[PDB]
Amino acid sequence: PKVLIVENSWTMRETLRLLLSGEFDCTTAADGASGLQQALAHPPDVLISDVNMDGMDGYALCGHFRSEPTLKHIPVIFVSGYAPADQPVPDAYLVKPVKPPVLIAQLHALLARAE
Repeated sequence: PKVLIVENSWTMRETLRLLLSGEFDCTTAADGASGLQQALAHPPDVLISDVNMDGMDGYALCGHFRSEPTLKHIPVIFVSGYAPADQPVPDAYLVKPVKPPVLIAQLHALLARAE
């Protein structure tokens, strides 16, 4: 399964990528804008994103995903330090520090549901 990881911290971005590389094909991006570009080009099976970012925030990124016919179906997982009907919402939300095993299980559940 292709997992797209959007996160401002390079050390954190690198951590998830390596930890998930076992059973997932991970793509990595430093911000929403970059993440969205890569997604449109090759839609991932699931998105992992931070919420409070430097530029575009998690919900706006999710918002773009929900609006793009090509990514609308992609389940989204929010990973943040912090815990309306017309606005976008993630399919799952994990609060840092994230326990690797929990994250993995979440990915599989979401990936299975979307399918």
